[PDB]
Amino acid sequence: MVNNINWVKLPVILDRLLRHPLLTDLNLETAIQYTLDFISAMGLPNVYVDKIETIDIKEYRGELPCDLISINQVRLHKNGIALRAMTDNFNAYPTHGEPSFKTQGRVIFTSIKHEKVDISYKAIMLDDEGLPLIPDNPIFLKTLELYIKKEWFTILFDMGKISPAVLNNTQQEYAFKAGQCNNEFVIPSVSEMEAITNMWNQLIPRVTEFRRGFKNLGDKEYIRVH
Amino acid sequence: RLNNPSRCHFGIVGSIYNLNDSRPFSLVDMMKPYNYLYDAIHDRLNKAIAS
Repeated sequence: MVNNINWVKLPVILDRLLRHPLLTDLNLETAIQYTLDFISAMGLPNVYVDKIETIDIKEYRGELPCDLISINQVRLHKNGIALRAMTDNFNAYPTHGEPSFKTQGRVIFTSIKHEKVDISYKAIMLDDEGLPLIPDNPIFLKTLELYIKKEWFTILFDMGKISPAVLNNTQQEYAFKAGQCNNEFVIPSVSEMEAITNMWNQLIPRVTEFRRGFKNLGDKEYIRVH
Repeated sequence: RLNNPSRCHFGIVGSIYNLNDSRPFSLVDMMKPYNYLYDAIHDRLNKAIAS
């Protein structure tokens, strides 16, 4: 992402929607739900807050933080060696290796019995209220506004209170801005294309960046003169 | 030596295979760049064979 994510409260999206006199029955409560549907459906990893927590595994199980949304990596605390993924069907089960993890709910399922693990994860940024906080990006803000205008107009079109030409314009305009908003958040900055440059140009290919926290991923590869 | 009393040495005889008072640019030294590059390209070959 080229621009920085400056945070603003959710009611800044309601100044923009209630400029439209057909969207004047909108609420904070409706703006809360349609934001989280929009934040999810875009899947932009720049909208989330990166956190790291150390949890302790009791017997192939550990309790996961409350704010966790997606795990970046799980690693061991004493080694720093990262855990990949549990493909075993019979993991902590005895009959009569490379460590792994698996997460379903608020429980993580590891391959190690009694160990502390660091979990680097993503959460949602909150307010003084326990409410979501959105980027002030006028591309993000415009297409979140067009998201809610397209969900409200879809209800109104089912009711028969909106022209099919009106909904077709809103469905088209949200469809353009959703790609512009995707490209706004995905396309790297100059400082991220340098780390992409160093990963791409490697005379001796570095193929074990998952073992670290992808720390040396964008590091530059140097060759001695001889 | 028959005429110089100060001219002597030890048993140690040898030579540097150098050029004009410099440090020797050996045969391995001039082939070591291309051996290091052979090791890098055959690394890409082995990961392409594997995948």
